[PDB]
Amino acid sequence: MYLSKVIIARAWSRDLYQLHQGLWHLFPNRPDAARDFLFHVEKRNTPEGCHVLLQSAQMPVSTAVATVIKTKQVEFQLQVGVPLYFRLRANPIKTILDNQKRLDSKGNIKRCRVPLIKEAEQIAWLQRKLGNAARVEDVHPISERPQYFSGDGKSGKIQTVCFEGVLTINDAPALIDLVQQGIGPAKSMGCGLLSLAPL
Amino acid sequence: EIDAMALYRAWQQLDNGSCAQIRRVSEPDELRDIPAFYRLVQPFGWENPRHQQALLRMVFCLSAGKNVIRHQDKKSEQTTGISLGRALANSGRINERRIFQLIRADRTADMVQLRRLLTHAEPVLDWPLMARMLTWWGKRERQQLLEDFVLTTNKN
Amino acid sequence: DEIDAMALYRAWQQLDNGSCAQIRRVSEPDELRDIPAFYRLVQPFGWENPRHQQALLRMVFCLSAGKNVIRHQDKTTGISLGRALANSGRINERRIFQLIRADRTADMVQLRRLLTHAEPVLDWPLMARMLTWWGKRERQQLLEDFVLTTNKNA
Amino acid sequence: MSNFINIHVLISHSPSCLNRDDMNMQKDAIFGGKRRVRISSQSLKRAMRKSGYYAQNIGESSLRTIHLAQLRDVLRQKLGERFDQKIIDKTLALLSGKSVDEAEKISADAVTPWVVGEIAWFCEQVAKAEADNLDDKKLLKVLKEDIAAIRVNLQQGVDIALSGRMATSGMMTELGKVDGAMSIAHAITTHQVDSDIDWFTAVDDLQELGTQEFSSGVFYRYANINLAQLQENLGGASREQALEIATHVVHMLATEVPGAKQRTYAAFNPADMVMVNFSDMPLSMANAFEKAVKAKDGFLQPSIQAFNQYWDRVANGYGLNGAAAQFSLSDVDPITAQVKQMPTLEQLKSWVRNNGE
Amino acid sequence: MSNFINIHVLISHSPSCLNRDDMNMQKDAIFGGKRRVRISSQSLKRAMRKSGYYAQNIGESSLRTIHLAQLRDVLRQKLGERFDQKIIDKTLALLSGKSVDEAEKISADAVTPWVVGEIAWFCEQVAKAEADNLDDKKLLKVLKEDIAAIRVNLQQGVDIALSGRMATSGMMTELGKVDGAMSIAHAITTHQVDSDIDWFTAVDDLQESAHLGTQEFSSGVFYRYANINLAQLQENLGGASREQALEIATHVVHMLATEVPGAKQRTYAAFNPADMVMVNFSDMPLSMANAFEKAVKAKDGFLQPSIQAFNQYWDRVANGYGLNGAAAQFSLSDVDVKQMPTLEQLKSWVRNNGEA
Repeated sequence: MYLSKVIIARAWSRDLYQLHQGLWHLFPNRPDAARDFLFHVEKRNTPEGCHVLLQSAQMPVSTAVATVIKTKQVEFQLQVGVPLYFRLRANPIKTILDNQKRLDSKGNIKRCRVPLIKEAEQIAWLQRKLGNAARVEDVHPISERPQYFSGDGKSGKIQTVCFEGVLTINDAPALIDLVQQGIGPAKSMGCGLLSLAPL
Repeated sequence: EIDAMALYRAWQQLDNGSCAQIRRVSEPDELRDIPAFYRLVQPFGWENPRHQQALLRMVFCLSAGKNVIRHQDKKSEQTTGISLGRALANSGRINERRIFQLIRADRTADMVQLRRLLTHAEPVLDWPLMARMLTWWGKRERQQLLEDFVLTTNKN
Repeated sequence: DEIDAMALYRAWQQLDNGSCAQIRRVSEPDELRDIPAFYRLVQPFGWENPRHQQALLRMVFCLSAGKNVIRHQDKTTGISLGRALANSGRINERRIFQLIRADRTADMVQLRRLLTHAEPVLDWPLMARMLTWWGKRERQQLLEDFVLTTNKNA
Repeated sequence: MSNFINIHVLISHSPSCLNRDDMNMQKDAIFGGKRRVRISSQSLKRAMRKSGYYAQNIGESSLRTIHLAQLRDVLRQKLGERFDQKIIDKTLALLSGKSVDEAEKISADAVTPWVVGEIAWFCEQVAKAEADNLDDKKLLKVLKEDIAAIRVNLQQGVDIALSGRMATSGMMTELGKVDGAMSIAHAITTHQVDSDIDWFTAVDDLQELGTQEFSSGVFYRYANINLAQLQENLGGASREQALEIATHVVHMLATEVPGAKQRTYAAFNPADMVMVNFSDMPLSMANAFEKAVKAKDGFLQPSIQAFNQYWDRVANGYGLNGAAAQFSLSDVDPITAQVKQMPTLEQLKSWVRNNGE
Repeated sequence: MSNFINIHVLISHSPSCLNRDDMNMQKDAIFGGKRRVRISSQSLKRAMRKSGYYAQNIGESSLRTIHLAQLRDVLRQKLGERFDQKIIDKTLALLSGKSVDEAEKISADAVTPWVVGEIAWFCEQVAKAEADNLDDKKLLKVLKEDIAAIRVNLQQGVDIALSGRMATSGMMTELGKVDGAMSIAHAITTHQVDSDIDWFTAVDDLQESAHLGTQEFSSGVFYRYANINLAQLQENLGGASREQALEIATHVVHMLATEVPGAKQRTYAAFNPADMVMVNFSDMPLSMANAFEKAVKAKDGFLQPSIQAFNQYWDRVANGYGLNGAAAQFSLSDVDVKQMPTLEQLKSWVRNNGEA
């Protein structure tokens, strides 16, 4: 597992799709299939590009558009019952089936993921996702701008929520699994990266 | 091969979300980044590049607000519709030196200034005229804008 | 049939130092289009009729040399620009060769620089008509007048 | 030191759903080089106007609107038993000022704060038209000589007397021009709110200072009431009354939160911190938090301490004369100054009611 | 070192908008290649003139207008019991070079600061002009001798003695020309500022959507600079004593240290006091603006490193160009020049010409 800080040129950073496709070229294997990586956008505006915190299973190699600043080999050593700081940009949703009777490819009724617009439901979603791995001691749900994107031929939305707070570890391997694999949908759109720190 | 007034109408009928996405933009080049723009402007000119710049300008002006630019048809006695210059002059909130600076601006900058004027003016004008001037936006069009403003104030 | 009056000249004489300062500070007639005081000055005559616009640009541009650069003198026919520049004695005929060979905006520039250096006396309506057309025969006639007067006063 | 009353409030509560943009994110502001959660002045003010405490202790809130068409129905409804409808139409149309033609759609430049009282008063005065009739311009001339009588009517619409209004296309442009009397600042956190954590470095410290609170936030609210200007705005009125209203304002600023949800420490005490200070010139203690208040135990205690120290330095440094009273109750930390300590918020309010006696 | 007294003020402001332009944008200025929030010197000066402290300690503020039709009525009311009205009428026309004919609207060339005292004085002189009666040219030729006698009256309007006035028409063009004596800079922030945008709405109580508006606002550590030429101030007041001038100087220090423009203070209320005030005497004026040419960066706020940078640059300039003049500094934060614990002691230190 490798943790890095990467910057992407503005000309290759208009949509989250462009961020994904641009970050992709740091690991040349086809088809891996991958992503074996997660990332979190901290600064969105140029120059030089957009700053990103990239967790991966390989060592990134800088390209023309994607520039690595620092790289780290890291082993998460988590102890039980220890208070920690956490940050997680996530996509809290509810899969429901459409009030409009739109049709998918199979001729059945289409489903839609909808944002949870109430704090209680978001926090409930969070502690639910964590489960027996950890218990949320304190949480700040930061409301973000709705993100839009393009490609391949579809224009869609990703409403994100940025959780920042304190938690306590109950089970370490489960939490390591949560960090490594990611939490929630839109993992390719810069969600699911759980960042931890000591207080 | 010409852009219709329908765009304006479309801009009027579009939902608040996309309008919010479009309104908060600094430069016309930054307008390219957002998808709602492509969805709005798709019927009229893409992918024929001849209109693209113009469209970028037009929508940008429209990006001032949903009801900033108030459209008024030309009277049968008027023969020609109220022009952008005449509009900004009639508003009474605009000082001529900023239109001077508008005529002295270059590329993206001018649009930046122009939008800023519209929001402060809440002008009434014939939209096809403004669209026509924005399509080319040559030196003569700028100078004509200034003509209309200064002449309108001096004559009335 | 629409003619630009001599009133313009008078107006130029009576205009304030501020606007005249704004006007004199100009390189080309298009930059004269750029400034508002010009539009305020030239409206009555007027600017809103495109048949007159070029002529007005030239006339005002020439007057922009200064408030008392072009000195109007009543007349059979009044002193012409060629005769004026010749009578001044400060102008070299080569620069007028240049003037006749110049193209578009350049010639007007060259013309203005001459006036400032000449301080000529002439009948303003004549210069106004010549600036109204400014064809090949106006150029040619200008050079003719200059050369003939200079030859006649040497 | 008097005529200006300063209200300093430290109130801790949720930093999440208070005041937002049009793009679904909490309002913020940069102070001391760090980003802080913000609640706009208008948000606090409206939160006060439509509060229950306002309705019980101050009176009816003003009705701010732009639709005169919807307005005429309400006016005729509530005060039709008192006056004639055509008359109401006349005084309305004059007062705004566009003709009311039953067109069911009249919008005029607004939003403008309308109180039913003054409108009824103009209904009383327009009776002079039933006299001669006197020319409206003349009536304007007469009414302009005595605007204070109009100002007396704003006792039923205090919020206008506090925040003020402006007119542009109405006769009231000369009659309803009200400024003051309360100046209110935007509420900003005394501390940085987003975690200042270099996670990239943090992963190294995983094997192994003050704790940070996330669901709570210490906001600093400032307010200032010009007592004389309030007296003028309410029509010639007793100082004591202006201080009473001032106390109500102190309480509201001390307790109220947008969305009407309570403080994080609301269950124990009525307020987290409130200091009131009489002065000749307005003074804000925002610069007590220019240096970002880092977490010690919580954010409240060090915020209070910082406030205390800055108040010491400002008080001694410039002028330490004015009447002041503090409600902290925080653990064992003193303001080395000439300030009266109050055990309860009600004692503080009472202390203000008596002009700092 | 004397004659020039330099006033330096570091004052931090909470989120506000103390100065706008014609398009409601926050006034700014590029310094050191980076954007700074700017407060106009004219704005500070007016904020001083119309302040209560000015009324209490200095007195009458000059009234500036072009409307001579209104000024006619005003002068007629304030000087009616003292002089004949035809005399006032003639005097105003002599000073302005305009009308007298009871017109509904008499407008002048530009906004000129008027003081009732000077006009009263000129009425007292034109009373003597009624004797012969000497022509206006002869009277003006007579008044050409004693300019200082006209300047003595200017103590009823100090704002003119501080900021000066320019006369274009009338007899003021040869008598009312006042220079000096206070040079004040535009207040700029010591650091780079990216202005925040307040997205507000106007809630219609009679309806459930809405269109939004924007208001530019920002917080920041401003550096105000002022400078008083004592000799010029004495000349503007008719050769007044130095001791009398230094008091006005102290009042200027206090006002520059405490006064804040009332722009958007009803909605933002940036009523903050100055965190630092330094005063130094010098034979040559000197601004410490280049202390912040290299825009300060926030360590624990902008205030602390602003103070530090200011002190450092002052040391550099002082050692570099000699500068052995009286200097005193007053700060709220006690941290690393003579130190003054309070502002009153600083003002008293100025009153005694920087000595002790």
